[PDB]
Amino acid sequence: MPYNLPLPGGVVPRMLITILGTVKPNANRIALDFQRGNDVAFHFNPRFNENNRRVIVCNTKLDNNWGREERQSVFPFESGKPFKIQVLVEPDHFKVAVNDAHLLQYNHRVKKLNEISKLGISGDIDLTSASYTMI
Ligand SMILES: CC(=O)N[C@H]1[C@@H](O[C@H](C)[C@H](N)C(=O)O)O[C@H](CO)[C@H](O)[C@@H]1O[C@@H]1O[C@H](CO)[C@H](O)[C@H](O)[C@H]1O
Repeated sequence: MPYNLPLPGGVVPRMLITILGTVKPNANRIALDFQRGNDVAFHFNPRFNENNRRVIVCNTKLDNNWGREERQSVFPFESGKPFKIQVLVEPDHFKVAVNDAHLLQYNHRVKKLNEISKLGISGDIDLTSASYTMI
């Protein structure tokens, strides 16, 4: 998949990003990439088949190098099924919920949240909407 949600002003606490769509049939991967220039502040990557195991891989890329992965086995996504991803920005971490249920937390590694200018949305999904607001 290919699509970029511009975040004018960058990421900031109290910001809530909502992603609505439907996972494609025979899906293999999904990915949300919060970017800061060439760096990837927060990579959210559900993998549907890694050695016959489903897993959500989260990481950060700094100076073209991926860091220590943070893996989550709770996997709420289903091929062909609609989904909702919510990312709430906190001063210390990104809080992710899927289908209204808390899923995981990713501590900030990239500290200048204001430089996080956009969110790339890709993978095997049919995007309905990608938006944000404060709460
Ligand atoms: C293709 C692939 O999924 N590679 C993953 C694998 O990389 C090892 C070192 C090797 N290149 C291989 O698999 O043949 O394992 C590493 C973790 O040890 C990683 O999952 C590789 O996938 C990459 O993961 C990062 C996030 O950590 C990004 O999602 C990259 O897009 C992805 O290729």
